[PDB]
Amino acid sequence: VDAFLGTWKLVDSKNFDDYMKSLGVGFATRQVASMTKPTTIIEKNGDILTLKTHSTFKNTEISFKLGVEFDETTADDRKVKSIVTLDGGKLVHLQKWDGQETTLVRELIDGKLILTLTHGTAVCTRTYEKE
Ligand SMILES: CCCCCCCCCCCCCCCC(=O)O
Repeated sequence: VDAFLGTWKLVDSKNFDDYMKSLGVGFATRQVASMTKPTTIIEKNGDILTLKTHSTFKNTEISFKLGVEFDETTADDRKVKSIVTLDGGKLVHLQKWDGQETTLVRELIDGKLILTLTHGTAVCTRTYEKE
């Protein structure tokens, strides 16, 4: 988990609009989230991980323990049952609600942080640079 720690900034985004759309977000919000480049901060204290997402539009913060289910309310205002795990070197975040699911996967690939969001048939890829 240690190489994930620190400050990272958004450098490239692909297919965010289809993802948002598949989840049910409105056009007006979509406009706004597409011009925005967030800051992500990953910290640790013992066995508790903290995840901050900062932007000029919306801000979020969660704290958890790997492999333990927790309640979360997302940036688009969903209320879900979540669990985060380490699988083959990757940081896998599973969210469940109303009988449906979405995955958020983080990978370190040649100096960089790569995030891939999957919902239904839609798949989005986002890359971050270490600040
Ligand atoms: C998440 C950045 C703030 C903008 C929110 C736009 C509304 C869509 C919500 C999608 C939920 C997760 C998106 C995470 C984006 C990211 O971390 O790169």
